[PDB]
Amino acid sequence: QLVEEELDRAQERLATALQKLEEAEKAADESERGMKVIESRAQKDEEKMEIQEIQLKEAK
Amino acid sequence: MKILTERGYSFVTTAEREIVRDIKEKLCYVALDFENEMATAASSSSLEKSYELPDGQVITIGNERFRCPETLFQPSFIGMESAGIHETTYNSIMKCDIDIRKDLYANNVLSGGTTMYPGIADRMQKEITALAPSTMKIKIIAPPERKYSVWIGGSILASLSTFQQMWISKQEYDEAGPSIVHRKC
Ligand SMILES: Nc1ncnc2c1ncn2[C@@H]1O[C@H](COP(=O)(O)OP(=O)(O)O)[C@@H](O)[C@H]1O
Repeated sequence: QLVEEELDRAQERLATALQKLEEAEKAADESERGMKVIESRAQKDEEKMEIQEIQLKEAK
Repeated sequence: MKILTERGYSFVTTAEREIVRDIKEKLCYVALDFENEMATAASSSSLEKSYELPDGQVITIGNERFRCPETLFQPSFIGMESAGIHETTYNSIMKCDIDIRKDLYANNVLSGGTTMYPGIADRMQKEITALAPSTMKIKIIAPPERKYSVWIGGSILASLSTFQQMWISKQEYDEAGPSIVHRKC
């Protein structure tokens, strides 16, 4: 019985492992979305900051 | 391209020349006072910006930012003997009749892409003001779209009704040869 019990127990544990992998990759997706939006925001903010600092430069 | 080698970056290809052109269009500006700007860049590091080549490999440049377009005002940096653009503008003015140069002093129109550096109008006005008499009103006219001024003016011209007789028709060419162009028009 050892054969089949290892078989089905490892199979259901492999199912749990693949579900954990799907959860992990969805976490990767959401983290990547946050990363991309935040880096785009950082880009816009930085370029605007540069425009404004050089504008103060010229103005003074 | 030549001044960036003293920081370690080496661009020799034509593609790399395009990369350096992009660096020039994005990071370079004209310093209102070149000497104290140089001393400031030497003292702090607040002028250093970073640029990312199209394979990663960020590069950071310091006083090159304003040493590149400074050549327009000191063409001796590239071994040329001419004078800066401010001085040739002033000379062209002082070569005109004394009655029109007061109205020329106040209508310096800037055009083309190389006049798009941040702070070029201020430096130009400072230099010409230092050269001209202390009574004239120096006005540098720098539109925000001066990179396409030639094309805009060309469309305005080609749209005028009184211009439709200034074309060089095919028949005039067939009569006169290619020399028609400068000989009459
Ligand atoms: N924003 C900018 N800042 C500095 N230099 C610029 C900028 N845009 C374009 N240039 C420079 O202008 C040149 C192209 O200008 P342009 O007026 O189109 O020349 P041309 O009329 O001869 O084609 C390029 O060599 C580039 O180095």
